[PDB]
Amino acid sequence: EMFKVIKTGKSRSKSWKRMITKHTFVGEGFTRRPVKMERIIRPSALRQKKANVTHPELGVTVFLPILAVKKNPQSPMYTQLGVLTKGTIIEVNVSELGMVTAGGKVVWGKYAQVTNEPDRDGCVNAVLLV
Amino acid sequence: SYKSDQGGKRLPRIELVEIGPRLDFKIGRIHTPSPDMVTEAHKKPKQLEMKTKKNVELDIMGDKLGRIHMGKQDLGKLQTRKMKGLKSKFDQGT
Amino acid sequence: NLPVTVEKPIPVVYDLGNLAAFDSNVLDKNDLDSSNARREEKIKSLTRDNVQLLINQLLSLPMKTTTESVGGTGGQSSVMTLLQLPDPTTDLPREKPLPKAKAMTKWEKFAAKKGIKPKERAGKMIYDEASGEWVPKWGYKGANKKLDDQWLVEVDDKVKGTDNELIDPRTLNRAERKRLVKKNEKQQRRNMKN
Amino acid sequence: GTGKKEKSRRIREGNLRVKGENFYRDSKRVKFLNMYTSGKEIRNKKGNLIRAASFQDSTIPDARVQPDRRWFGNTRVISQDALQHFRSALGETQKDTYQVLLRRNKLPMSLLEEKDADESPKARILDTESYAD
Amino acid sequence: RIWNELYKVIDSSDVVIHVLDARDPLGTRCKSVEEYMKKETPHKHLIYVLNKCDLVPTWVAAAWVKHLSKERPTLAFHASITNSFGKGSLIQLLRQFSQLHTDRKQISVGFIGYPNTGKSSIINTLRKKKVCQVAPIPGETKVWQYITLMKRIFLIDCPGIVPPSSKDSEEDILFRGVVRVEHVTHPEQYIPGVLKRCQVKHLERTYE
Ligand SMILES: Nc1nc2c(ncn2[C@@H]2O[C@H](COP(=O)(O)OP(=O)(O)O)[C@@H](O)[C@H]2O)c(=O)[nH]1
Ligand SMILES: [K+]
Ligand SMILES: [Mg+2]
Repeated sequence: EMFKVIKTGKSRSKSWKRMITKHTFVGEGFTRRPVKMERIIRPSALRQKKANVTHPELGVTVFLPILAVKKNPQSPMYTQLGVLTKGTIIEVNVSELGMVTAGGKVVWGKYAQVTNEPDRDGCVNAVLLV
Repeated sequence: SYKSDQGGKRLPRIELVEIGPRLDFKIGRIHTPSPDMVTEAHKKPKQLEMKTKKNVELDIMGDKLGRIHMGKQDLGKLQTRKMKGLKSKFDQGT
Repeated sequence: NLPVTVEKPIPVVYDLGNLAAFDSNVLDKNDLDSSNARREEKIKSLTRDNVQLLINQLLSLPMKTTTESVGGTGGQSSVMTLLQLPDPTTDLPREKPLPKAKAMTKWEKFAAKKGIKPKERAGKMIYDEASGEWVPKWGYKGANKKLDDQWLVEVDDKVKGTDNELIDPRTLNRAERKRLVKKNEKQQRRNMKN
Repeated sequence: GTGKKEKSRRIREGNLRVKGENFYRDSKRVKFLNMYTSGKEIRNKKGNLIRAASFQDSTIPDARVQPDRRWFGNTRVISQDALQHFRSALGETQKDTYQVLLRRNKLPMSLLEEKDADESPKARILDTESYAD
Repeated sequence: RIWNELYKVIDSSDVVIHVLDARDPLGTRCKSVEEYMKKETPHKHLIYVLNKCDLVPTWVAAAWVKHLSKERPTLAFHASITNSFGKGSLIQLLRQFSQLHTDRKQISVGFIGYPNTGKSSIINTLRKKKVCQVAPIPGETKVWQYITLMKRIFLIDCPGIVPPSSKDSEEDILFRGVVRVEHVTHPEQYIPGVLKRCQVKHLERTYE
């Protein structure tokens, strides 16, 4: 389900390239690998940068940028590929929520859990882990 | 320390008061280390400092930057295309 | 209102990391000999001049200020202003040589040859499916020792035909576990000898 | 030529070696170049799957997230001194045309991009007076 | 199709070379793509190559290099397999980029710009071989093409792009060498633009 076989060659005889069918977070400074050595394909339309995060406190939802993918429960391979499916733990930028630690430090990064299927509804929904 | 009234409020006048002990050492005997032992004792780790890389800098905002160098572009060694409309031999109305 | 500016024919050099000042000027033994009554005053005056120059440099150093309150980690409070000392210039011998690198072990060389990347070490908890609990995979109350406390074990048919038929399977597993651990210790000792 | 044999070549320069490893390719090279012919499934006479195609295994994983107090902590914090430093520095940067950005630092840019503006936005009139009024 | 190819080459390129015509560089600039690169992909390095520098006087090329260098690193160029100018400068600049990205095992340099500005010609010049098809007719390059320059440096040929604008007229598009003249309806109405853009003595010397 996760991968789609991509056939190559004039008569479609080769089948080594794989395309990820789910939504991904590729991180900052992403450059595509050269096409001759590109086995894993993560197309640009399925790449996400921001998520709708709901805070259990005060019951508000904000559109926050994605910092990292922490844990995809399906596999650490999907974690390192950045696959965003239901239940994935992500790191989110919480700067606009105005959180302060007990020591006076400003919180600007926390964890959230993805609660929907972005391949089905076209967006990332997550609940903040507090 | 005291107010100096001549170096402002930022530079005071210093004075000293002896505490002790006052000692007078006469140099009796010496036992110097070997040069290889000296080098071994003065080896620095270098594991903790960032390595120096050419044309790579870290700016005030924390961005890693690289500098490139164009070199000299001497346009006097380029021959422009000798187009027909630049030739006085095809002059009209003369 | 005595001055704070000290004149010297040869400039004093400074090591502000170690808070030291070195002056290499001409010192006359007539005024520093034990037969002189002004030797202590002479030494005090020269030390006073050198300390004055050192203090001028230290107060010319850049300063760090903070805004955090007291009671937190850090040791610098908002009302305090500290000096930023540069790295020490004077080179002094160390008390011990630098830690040499550990040589690559047999396992590490095998992993380099066979392309084995080191594991993630996410945690030590595993899900035991027959129950509904997250339990440690090793250690105190670890899941590697559940067979010793298991209420009932079926005796494997391969144990028939041997003299080990009558022994407790839990005892056999404990002996196998200890054998593996001692073998791991022996391998570590061998890597240490190499 | 006995010196052109594989055994003799190895001694000049046991279970770990792979097929195709020769004078021109080592093991890592062999597996990287076999990537181009890798991705097919294997079936026998009766049609049972000896081996699935790469990245095409159909076993359903048991996808769980364990309870852990690391999920509920802060991951990035920034001090007030660091905020003041970066807020002052953003503005004193002078771009050179011959410097290129190799890597961007990770910062709370919404906190840092705060500029004094001469004018305020217009007020919202729909709060005091609706369309129906 | 063309814009899909362009975004593919940008996504694959560590370095992007914008090829400009030395006769009308501001006319051949793609400002929108420069903006998009500076906004969405700031880690990709964008430079100017001013091609066809043999078609303008020496001081015109020098002044254009000076004014474009205030914005981006600019290199004057004359593309030719046998008799070129700037080949060594461009190659050593790409070597510097590779040494900066020594962490990557290889880098890719994508060539973008207007049609017929000479992107395939520059690639052929760097290779010293006709590896990319060259023609004065627009749309000669239809898909991207990988060319290995060195083991660590790849070059990506791209089809030409024309960013849409409202101020630019069909006359301006035509005089930028973008359209096929054989498919335009009445070219006599565009001839006065030729008379406006060309010197009279130069025209009368060209056509006797
Ligand atoms: N005079 C001159 N003509 C050039 C130069 N570079 C390219 N050309 C010509 O311009 C035309 C278009 O070249 P091409 O490489 O196909 O441009 P592309 O569409 O950007 O790939 C060709 O006929 C080239 O011969 C140059 O430096 N000087
Ligand atoms: K062309
Ligand atoms: Mg072309």
